[PDB]
Amino acid sequence: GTRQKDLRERAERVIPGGMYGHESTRLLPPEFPQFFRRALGARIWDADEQPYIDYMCAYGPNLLGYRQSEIEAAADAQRLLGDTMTGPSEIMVNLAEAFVGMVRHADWAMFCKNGSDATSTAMVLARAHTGRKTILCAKGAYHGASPWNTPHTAGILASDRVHVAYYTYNDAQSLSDAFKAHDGDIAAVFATPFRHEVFEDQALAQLEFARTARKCCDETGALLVVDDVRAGFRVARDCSWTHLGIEPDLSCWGKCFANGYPISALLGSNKARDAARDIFVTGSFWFSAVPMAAAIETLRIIRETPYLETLIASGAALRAGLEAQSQRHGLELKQTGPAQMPQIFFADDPDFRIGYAWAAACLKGGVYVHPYHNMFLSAAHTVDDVTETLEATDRAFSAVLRDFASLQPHPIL
Amino acid sequence: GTRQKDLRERAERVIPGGMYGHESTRLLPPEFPQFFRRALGARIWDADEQPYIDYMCAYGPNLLGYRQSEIEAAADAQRLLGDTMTGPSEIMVNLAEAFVGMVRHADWAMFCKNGSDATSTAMVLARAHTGRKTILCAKGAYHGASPWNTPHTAGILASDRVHVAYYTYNDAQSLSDAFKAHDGDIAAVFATPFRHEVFEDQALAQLEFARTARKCCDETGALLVVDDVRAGFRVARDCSWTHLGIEPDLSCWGKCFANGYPISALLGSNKARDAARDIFVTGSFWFSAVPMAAAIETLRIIRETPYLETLIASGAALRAGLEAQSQRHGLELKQTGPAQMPQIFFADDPDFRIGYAWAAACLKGGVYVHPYHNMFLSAAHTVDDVTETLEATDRAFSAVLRDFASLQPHPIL
Ligand SMILES: *Cc1c(COP(=O)(O)O)cnc(C)c1O
Ligand SMILES: [Mg+2]
Ligand SMILES: [Mg+2]
Repeated sequence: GTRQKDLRERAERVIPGGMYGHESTRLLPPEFPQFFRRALGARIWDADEQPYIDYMCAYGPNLLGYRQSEIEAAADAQRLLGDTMTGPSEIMVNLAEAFVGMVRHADWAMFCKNGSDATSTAMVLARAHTGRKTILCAKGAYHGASPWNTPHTAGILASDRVHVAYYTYNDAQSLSDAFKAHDGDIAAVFATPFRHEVFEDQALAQLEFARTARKCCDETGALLVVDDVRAGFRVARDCSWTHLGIEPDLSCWGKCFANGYPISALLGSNKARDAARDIFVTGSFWFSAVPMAAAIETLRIIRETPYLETLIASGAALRAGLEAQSQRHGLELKQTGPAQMPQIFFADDPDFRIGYAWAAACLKGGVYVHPYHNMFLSAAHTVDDVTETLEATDRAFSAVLRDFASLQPHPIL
Repeated sequence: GTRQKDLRERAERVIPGGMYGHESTRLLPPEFPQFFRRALGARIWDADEQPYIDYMCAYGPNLLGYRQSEIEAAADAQRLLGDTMTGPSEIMVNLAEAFVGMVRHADWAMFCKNGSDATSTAMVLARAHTGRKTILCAKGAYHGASPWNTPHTAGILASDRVHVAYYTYNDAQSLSDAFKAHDGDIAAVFATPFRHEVFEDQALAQLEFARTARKCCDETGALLVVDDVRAGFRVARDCSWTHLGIEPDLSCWGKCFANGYPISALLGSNKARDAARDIFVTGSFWFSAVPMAAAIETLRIIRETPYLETLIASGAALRAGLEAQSQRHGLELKQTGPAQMPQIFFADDPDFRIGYAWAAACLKGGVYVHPYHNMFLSAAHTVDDVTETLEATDRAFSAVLRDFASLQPHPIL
């Protein structure tokens, strides 16, 4: 990787550590490229023009395929009109109508940039609404990288999160107890719609857990907040708890509802409308029309096409394939969570040395898979993509067995 | 008009209060349109296709003109390659090199979405760097709408800002005293490069204030942070304190350095590089290429063209024109701050009833000016635009004189 190497030398001079945040390759095998040149459909190309079938989907945003022609057409049409203007475009009204119409629990929407903006807004809203302090979150749940919730706490004060308290995800007793430990002071419960965290097996939400969240919120006046930034529109065409029959008061959305254009949302029921008006949240870029035009067209496609069934079928095929290959090579997998947003670990691999080696070996076959973070399917992944993926993964299992003696854990990890 | 009324009716249903944040027309005279259709150069068109010469410049981002063709071509070129991908584009390196090369105090850059992202990152970085808690800000200075700094505190806890302390802007003794009041506990000083706040006259930064900030930071090891999100690239082609001979440790940038594309930055010296690596900040959209391509082209135009001299000359002409005009009509204006980012109030107008009537009367003449928030000039405003503007302001001054006895203050204000 001549170009990659040049880019990494230069990057370290002018970017702290060469790169930062969730897309940094600091904790990945060294074979993983940091910098890319182009993307299309379900593929990315690194700086040295090596293609990869992309199972990160840009860490969520690529729902329908990179440079999907209908969304790029809608964005083009709005770009001729205006983007970041002295006021929002009229199409802000159309977007809020569309999004509110699709989400059964919601009567209103607010638009922002980052998913962290929507979760932070939900936190402040809930405190305004209830006049209480305590925000309940699941231990280890990722809701953004603000001082109140960032998972690494360099430069974070105890005071930044003194009124955040924790429960065990999928543990109805734990959540009940959390309500009583801060009796009378719960502003909100935040829940992701399933367990989707790094270095950990995924798990679907348990019905009893979700019901208890809704019932405790009901009995106390606390707001139920579903954080759908990650799973939104890959579980359902509505809030990801729709199939449990549990409606939140607020839901947070982002990543993929404009297929890569930067826009996030807070959706809320009429119960929370007054508090939403009382709080002050804004940003320079929150009223920009082009991301809103992309979102309108993405949401239309979500409503009008079998995008969801398509990307689930691709996910299921990959999962079945990997199960068969794992048995054949005698290397047991743990494929957890929904097949369309899979976590694919090795059984009995506590320092991840097997998973790391397998993921790196998949790069050589032109497949990008991730050894510690959940993956994603797009509606642009084809049957041929899955077939070619499985040829790469087959070779990767062989390469891991061939080298098995010499496998090492990642130093930094 | 008719379209505007329909949109406001529809907006109220699906958006809390029908709109929110800085771009809400809540506190403006009712003639101000909320929703727009298009923008080009120095003009915006509301939903009823009425054009205005725009002196808000989208509340800062429109530095070079809406849909500036060279920036749009650079954005097009990148859009054919890739935008939001599994990793950043190689052009992130080019951007960082360019921005670092232009900013004398800076050795590295980090990119995010919101200006609030950059200011929050600088806060967390300073705490990590120093191991101290206290952040010093000027009373009433706007640094974003995060829980630690948001100007309206519905849903905000005392604990959200218990380690933020305040000084009086442009009062060196006040700042020096705030250092001593938290002796050995100052992580950072934040300062905007001039006073630019709503409902208040603007004021340029005093040299002795800026030197005291630098010297107290030098003596204590606190980081000096200049918040250049609003003023950046309308004062200078570097950090807005360049002409005072004062270099900060960190500077925050946003709004206009990609001419409307959503991107913000934190620029830092090597002193702060280790802390920058230690903290965890990220966002789904922070590594998107197309705003970075727009930023590279905007920065080139900033370096290679007389854009700054152009918008300063336009601002200077408008200011001299309005001074002469107001005097002829027997009304005194208070035109404060740089001519290129002016606050234009009336003398002896404590409840803004005069300023509000005047601003409203300007709208009728195809001029968008703001009675409580600073305005902005773009390099796309021409001498003829200013000439046409002064014809409309003439009729506005006459309308104010005519209706003078019947002026009433804004209800909600
Ligand atoms: C607008 C502004 C910010 C915040 O930027 P957003 O993009 O709105 O989050 C920060 N500092 C100053 C001086 C500003 O004017
Ligand atoms: Mg609804
Ligand atoms: Mg420099």
